[PDB]
Amino acid sequence: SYDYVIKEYLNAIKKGDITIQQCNGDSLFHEFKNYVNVETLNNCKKPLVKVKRGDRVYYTYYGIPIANELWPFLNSLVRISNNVVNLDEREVELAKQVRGSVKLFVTPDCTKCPITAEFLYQVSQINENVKLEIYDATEYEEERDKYRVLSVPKIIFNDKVEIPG
Repeated sequence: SYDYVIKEYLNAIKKGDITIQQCNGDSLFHEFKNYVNVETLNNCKKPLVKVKRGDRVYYTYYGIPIANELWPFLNSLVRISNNVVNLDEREVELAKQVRGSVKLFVTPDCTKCPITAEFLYQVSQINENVKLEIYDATEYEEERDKYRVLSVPKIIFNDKVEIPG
């Protein structure tokens, strides 16, 4: 069960103002409500969760961040709520240069996906000019195919599908 880990990560950050907007993942997020503000959106055909602090949207995860995506997801909540980033100074400077849409496709059965999500969650913290969206490719199959995604993790920048040659 996820109750203990959710408490261990979120009980402290209770003093912050992290806000999660979600839909179709009620049974998971009902527990988060014990620690952070949770808004449940209406009329969703597929699940999603948006992470905000005030009016700022840090990212939207299309699917439900469970299995190996839960740890990075909880970590991002704590980092955002405490306004801390762990990327080194060079990565930070470099990350601040990016602009526009950044879409990361993942699936649960994916070893390198959590590593990439964690890295991008931190980039979304450092750079408000980036619009980060994460997609569970098994759930959002149309999006996966639109961007010609086969293996994951796969990052798409500025909605551009890069095709060799």
